[PDB]
Amino acid sequence: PQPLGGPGLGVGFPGVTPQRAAAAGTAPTFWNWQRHKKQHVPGLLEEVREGTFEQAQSDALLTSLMSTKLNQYRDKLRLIFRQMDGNRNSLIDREEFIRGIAKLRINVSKAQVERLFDLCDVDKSGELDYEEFVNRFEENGLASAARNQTRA
Amino acid sequence: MREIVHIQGGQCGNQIGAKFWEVVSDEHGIDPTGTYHGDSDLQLERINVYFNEATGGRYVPRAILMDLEPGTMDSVRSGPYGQIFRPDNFVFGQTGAGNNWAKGHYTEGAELIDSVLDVVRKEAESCDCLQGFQVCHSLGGGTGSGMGTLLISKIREEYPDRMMLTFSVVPSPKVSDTVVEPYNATLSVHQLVENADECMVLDNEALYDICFRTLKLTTPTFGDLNHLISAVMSGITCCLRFPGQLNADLRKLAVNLIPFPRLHFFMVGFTPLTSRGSQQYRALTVPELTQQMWDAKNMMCAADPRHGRYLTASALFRGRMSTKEVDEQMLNVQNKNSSYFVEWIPNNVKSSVCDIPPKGLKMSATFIGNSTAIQEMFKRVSEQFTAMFRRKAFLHWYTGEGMDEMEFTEAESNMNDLVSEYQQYQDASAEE
Amino acid sequence: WSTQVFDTIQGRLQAAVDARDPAAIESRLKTQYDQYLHTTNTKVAVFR
Amino acid sequence: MREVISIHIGQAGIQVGNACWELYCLEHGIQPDGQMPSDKTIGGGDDAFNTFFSETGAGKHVPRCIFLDLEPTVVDEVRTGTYRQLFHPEQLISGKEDAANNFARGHYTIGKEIVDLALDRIRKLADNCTGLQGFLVFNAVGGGTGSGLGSLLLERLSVDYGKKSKLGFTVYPSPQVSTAVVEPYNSVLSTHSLLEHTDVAVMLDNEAIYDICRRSLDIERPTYTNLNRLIAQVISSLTASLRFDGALNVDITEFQTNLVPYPRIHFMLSSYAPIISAEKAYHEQLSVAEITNAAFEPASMMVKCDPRHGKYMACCLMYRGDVVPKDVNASVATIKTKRTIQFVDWCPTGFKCGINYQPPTVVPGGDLAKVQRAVCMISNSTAIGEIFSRLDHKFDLMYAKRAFVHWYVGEGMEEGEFSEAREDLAALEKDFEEVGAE
Amino acid sequence: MREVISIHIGQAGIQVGNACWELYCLEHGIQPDGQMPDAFNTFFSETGAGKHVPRCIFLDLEPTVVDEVRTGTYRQLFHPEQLISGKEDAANNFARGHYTIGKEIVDLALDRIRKLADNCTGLQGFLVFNAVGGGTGSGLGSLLLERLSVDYGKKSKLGFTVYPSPQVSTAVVEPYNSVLSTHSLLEHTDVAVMLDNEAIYDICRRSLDIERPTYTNLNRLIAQVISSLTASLRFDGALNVDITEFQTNLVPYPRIHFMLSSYAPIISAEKAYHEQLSVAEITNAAFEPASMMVKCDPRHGKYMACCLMYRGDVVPKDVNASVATIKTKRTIQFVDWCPTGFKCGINYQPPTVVPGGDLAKVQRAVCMISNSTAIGEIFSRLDHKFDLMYAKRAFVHWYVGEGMEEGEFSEAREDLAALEKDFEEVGAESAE
Amino acid sequence: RATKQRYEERAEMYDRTRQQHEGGSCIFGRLPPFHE
Ligand SMILES: Nc1nc2c(ncn2[C@@H]2O[C@H](COP(=O)(O)OP(=O)(O)OP(=O)(O)O)[C@@H](O)[C@H]2O)c(=O)[nH]1
Ligand SMILES: Nc1nc2c(ncn2[C@@H]2O[C@H](COP(=O)(O)OP(=O)(O)OP(=O)(O)O)[C@@H](O)[C@H]2O)c(=O)[nH]1
Ligand SMILES: Nc1nc2c(ncn2[C@@H]2O[C@H](COP(=O)(O)OP(=O)(O)O)[C@@H](O)[C@H]2O)c(=O)[nH]1
Ligand SMILES: [Mg+2]
Ligand SMILES: [Mg+2]
Repeated sequence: PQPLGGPGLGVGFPGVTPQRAAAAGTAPTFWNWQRHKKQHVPGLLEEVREGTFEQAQSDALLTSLMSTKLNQYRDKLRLIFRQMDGNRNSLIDREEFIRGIAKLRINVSKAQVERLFDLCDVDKSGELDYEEFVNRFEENGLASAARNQTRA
Repeated sequence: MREIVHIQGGQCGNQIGAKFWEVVSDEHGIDPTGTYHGDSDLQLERINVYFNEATGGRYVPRAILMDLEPGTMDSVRSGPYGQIFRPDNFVFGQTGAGNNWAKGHYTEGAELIDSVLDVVRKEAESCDCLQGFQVCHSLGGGTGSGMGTLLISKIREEYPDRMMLTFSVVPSPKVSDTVVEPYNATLSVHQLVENADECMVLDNEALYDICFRTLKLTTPTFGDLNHLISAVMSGITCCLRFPGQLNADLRKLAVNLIPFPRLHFFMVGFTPLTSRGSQQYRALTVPELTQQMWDAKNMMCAADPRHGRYLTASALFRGRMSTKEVDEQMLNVQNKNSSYFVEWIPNNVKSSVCDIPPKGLKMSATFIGNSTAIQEMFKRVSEQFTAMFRRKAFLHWYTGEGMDEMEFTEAESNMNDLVSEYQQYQDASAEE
Repeated sequence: WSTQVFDTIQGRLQAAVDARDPAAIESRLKTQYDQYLHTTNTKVAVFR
Repeated sequence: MREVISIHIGQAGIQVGNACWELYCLEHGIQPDGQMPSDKTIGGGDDAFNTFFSETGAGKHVPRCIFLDLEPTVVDEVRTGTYRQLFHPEQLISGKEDAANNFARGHYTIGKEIVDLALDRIRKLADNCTGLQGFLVFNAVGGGTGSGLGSLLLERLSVDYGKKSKLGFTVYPSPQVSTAVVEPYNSVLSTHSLLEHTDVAVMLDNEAIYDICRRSLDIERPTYTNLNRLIAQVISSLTASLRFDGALNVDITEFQTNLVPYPRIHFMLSSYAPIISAEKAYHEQLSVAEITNAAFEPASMMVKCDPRHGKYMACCLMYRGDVVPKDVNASVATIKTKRTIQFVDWCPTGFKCGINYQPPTVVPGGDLAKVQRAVCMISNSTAIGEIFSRLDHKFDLMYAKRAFVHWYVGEGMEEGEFSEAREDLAALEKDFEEVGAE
Repeated sequence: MREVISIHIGQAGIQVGNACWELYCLEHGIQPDGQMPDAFNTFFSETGAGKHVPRCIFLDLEPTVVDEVRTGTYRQLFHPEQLISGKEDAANNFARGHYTIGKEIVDLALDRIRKLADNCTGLQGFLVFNAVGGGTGSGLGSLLLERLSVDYGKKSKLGFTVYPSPQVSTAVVEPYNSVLSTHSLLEHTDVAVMLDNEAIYDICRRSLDIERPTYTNLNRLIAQVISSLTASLRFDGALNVDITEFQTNLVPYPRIHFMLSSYAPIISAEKAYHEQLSVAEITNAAFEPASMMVKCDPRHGKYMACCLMYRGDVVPKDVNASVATIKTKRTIQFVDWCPTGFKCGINYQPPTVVPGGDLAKVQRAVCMISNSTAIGEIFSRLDHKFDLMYAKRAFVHWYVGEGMEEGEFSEAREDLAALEKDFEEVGAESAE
Repeated sequence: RATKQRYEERAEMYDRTRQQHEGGSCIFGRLPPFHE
């Protein structure tokens, strides 16, 4: 006999009901509550907006961040090139470059990655080489000095 | 018709007492808004013991809510069943005790205990006849210990003929959550043996062993401990709120458990605690509730009941149940192992039957144990205090608020007198 | 049991083993193994 | 409202605060513009940002910080950086000439004029706050401005704002690698200034952070920007409990009541447990016992002294994110049984645990990866006596020939109180020995 | 939970290690990325881990074979901390792997052992995979085995060492490395299993019609032997053979712990359909000398203890019939002091096939691990190679210069001559 | 309320993602947090 009829709302007995009150619960609601959107690098732009000073600053800051990330070991640039080629060829494709940037975990938009790939592709072969990669990501290359050179 | 006034104190007592108001409001049918929606007429039988009246059928608890930091009353009010408390009872400080007994008892407590007592005197004068004051707090804390025991001293002078239940948590011997816990524990007990009428000792690392091994909970969160505590504090009062065959009020459990005014420390237990997956595997019966009651791994105190003889004991059975089976089982547990019970008290164990079981189960029981084995918990706290006080460690944070070092001397002289008094009655024979 | 059975048979066993000098064992095992390898070299498979 | 004021003195202080407030803007969602975007349907998140940001007008949040320096070349980088709009234009305080590694200029000659403007901005920020909890002072011991102006500022804050706690995060001179010659002179003079004025001190060693970045973030060419980023994780996790609710809240007054036994011993250590890089992380969740063990390892500790020599007088653990109260007790219990770490005989139970509910955040492009659990451990130990006697030897062999003294005595400072700072440091070395002795 | 930690040392250890974990992941359905294929499923896949990490360690002083695993198809299954590399290889020298350059890595290797031992709940044994012809397999293998006996007791050590072929070898100092390594396997390894490359070639050439086999073809069926012997722990069956069942029934004496191996149904894809593969004829083909993984004739010696482990749909009725047909043959000879000479284990899971592998899908298989006195035939040939090379004392200045002394050569040789005497004494019979 | 509920629900989902029998635990391990 249950003279106290009904399961009721709120917590009940230990081993009978969960800790959470039945008034507020019984559903996996807040397991992924973040309270804030992911914050980008302040210099980057989601859209392209080419031909502008803000785009020049975004490209310069992105290349400087990439250079500082890839020039930490003595041979981190070669190691990252090896980890990013993927298809065992010595060249790097668009999807492999995208996957490498995602592995480096910099929150960069797809169009901005494509723009960086286009500036890296000096010979316009549709495919980066080791020379193009290292020339863009030297430790104090001209694309890194473009961060200092804002007035152009 | 007789009412119990609940006081919760500090960060520890607020979250512990919040879960107590989680379970009683559901077990009496109060929804989070404050109205009534249960379909049982026994829920509305004795609501006055823990709920007041309001317009439109609203029932608000007799709770005075206390801490020196306003952070916890943001957390208490935000959850479910947090809107049922009156905001006038949300008396809060600004600075915070910060795990210092001196700040809670002397400086920041005396500036706040005047406004707190006005809330308590409001609730005492409102109801018909006080059964007693129930307090849930901490001993190693700063607000539940420093200013919690300040309220106990103040409210004992104003109401000296009333009961006093203290569900106070104690530091663990294995791992301590605060470095200055032995200072705050030893100062609290000296202020608590003279004032508090009876006391229930809780320990977190006894509850961790309960959660891991009885509830099969691999990663027990901080509030699952409170729900085990909340069921006992609801189970301590089952005879008051509901009819039964034998009724045991707070004073009835006082007279049957403390033989002497200074031996008022209990270790408390909780019987029908099986895992969720074992609800069909465990066959519930009166021998099964009795067997898990006296098991030493079931006790919510860190002290081992097999080390010291049980002075007295009490059982609060709930549910439609046979009075002969308990009465045969209580004789059986006393006569199977007589070495764990003191010889000069016949009938160590008191039994009370409430015929209305809790929600979801048809039989339940709550165990109160007045054992001399609780001196082992007091001796471990004593050993910590003597090791620290000899070299005056962490003492400038206590003498800064006016508590001289002479106050710490009698905090130990009544501490070691407890374990001396608990040792003698254990060693006491029927003759001498 | 020990003295009547186990000590006696272990004495016989250790006496025969100590009589056996090890170089004879390596010579005999080398000859047998070389015979097996010669058969499995010049013959299409060995079957039990 | 629980709310603190962070002062950053000198080049090292203002460069840490550039990275310290960078993480504070990202936890509370404050943009570099200074405006908080509307999120879901909430009336207000006032208790979250009020500890660091004051709501001004409509949707504008300004920090409760003072960036004061005698040189303008390090404060104008903030004024032209990404956060040019966030700060109040007069909270950033510049000077004409720097102290230039001179403790005499920062205390007597040129630091006297600029300290008057500091208290004017402190009094205005103290008036804005309802309940102030404590001043978090960030400075460099080895620099002229940080040691000099920091000594004058903390003396003024003690007289005006009595008994309010002062948590000192001081960059301290390193045993082997250091960037300046007269650092042992500037280190010994400010020690007497911060012995009795600040209440909790956290020693930060630059070579110790170099060792941590080399073996945890696997970078052997770090930058001070990388160094100050995981300094920011230490301070943010330390005051994480004021910002966000948790099971075991630990406030600033909770720190000084548990982490110092005696008034003259308050020099602490620092360690941040899960430090995994962006690429190395993949999907790696670490156990609570693993990160607790990694916190107490001597290699993962942020001041250059070995805890194996000294005795842990007091210790606290700030846990963040999805950590339960049980496994922290299981983690502590095996630390007590681990004999390679030792506690003093007069502190048999010496742990404090603070569990906050907010998982730590990561800056974009930062080296640290997104982790759901973290331990920030600051502990008091007698191993600081190795630190203070290390540059005591450096100062003793320098003062004997009286080299680099004509600069100090020329700028108003007297000859005789070099020995006052040395005898005060001598008494501090004796204090650590007799307290830790069994 | 029952578990075994495996250790793969050297070139041959982790090339088998690539093959064994290829078969291990396919048996349990584990994908190459490590994850076995509504709100909980999102939680279980990204924030938590449904990933299963192997309990193995891949250590070698030469990085080229280690980074092949780091850059291969199984780069995500293994922890990056789990695979251990080095600067310079031991370079076909027991002296370098045991004294000079194996000493620096063996301290790092035991740290990852300690992390794998703490991760498990209950440990049962240790698998060691190495080659006794190479310096890293012999030197670092002996160094790791010597240290594993110190820190860990009551935990068995299983050895699968690829011993050199009598005819063909890929090295010239091959007799020196195996003699010195043999003294370590007698002293520190609980169970060691001989493996001979030339015998695997003959199995691949004849019964599996591969004219041009490589090491990838060899390791695919050596992994079949290793996976079958520990398969009773992973899967259930009618009769189980645990890792402690294996010791207690195949070592009559502590020094004799050398066992052969055999896999019965080595049949290609084309030949499978015409072949009738019942329990009666695979066991007859299990004892076939052409089907043994060690190039030795078992008819030279006599079996002491033999364990027949079965996979697939095998009833216990016909494995007993296969026992009786073997015991009545005059070519298969048992020693007189072991009447009950067989242990039969049945596992219900049929043997999985590697995709692209040479072996076909069969529903019955026998993994025959037998203790025989024909191991002394193997060690006698390897001894005569050692005696000719040590008479001129060639290839000794490499060993003497890198830490070892001259006396270790005669000491390890003297232990092997005892083993030659030990088989001739134990295998002796009592007649009339 | 959202922060505390997130903490409680993540604790509950840790409880449910432990005590899960993979069946191939002889040679595989989930991860140290689930092997605590
Ligand atoms: N950790 C850390 N330390 C720094 C940083 N910047 C400077 N330092 C320390 O500062 C010391 C040099 O003194 P500074 O702080 O630059 O001098 P100052 O405080 O500006 O005093 P003046 O130069 O006279 O104005 C060096 O030894 C560094 O250890 C930083 O960004 N991070
Ligand atoms: N079955 C099998 N045996 C192999 C394989 N690779 C090497 N071996 C054995 O290894 C022996 C050669 O010695 P290694 O194992 O290569 O020596 P190592 O492990 O490189 O040790 P170091 O030379 O000191 O670096 C040969 O005789 C083979 O029997 C393999 O892939 N499969
Ligand atoms: N069982 C239980 N124990 C708690 C709870 N909250 C705090 N504690 C314990 O209380 C001690 C700390 O209390 P504290 O916050 O310092 O109390 P205060 O100083 O009065 O605010 C710790 O040992 C905790 O284990 C709770 O909700 N349940
Ligand atoms: Mg400067
Ligand atoms: Mg090799």
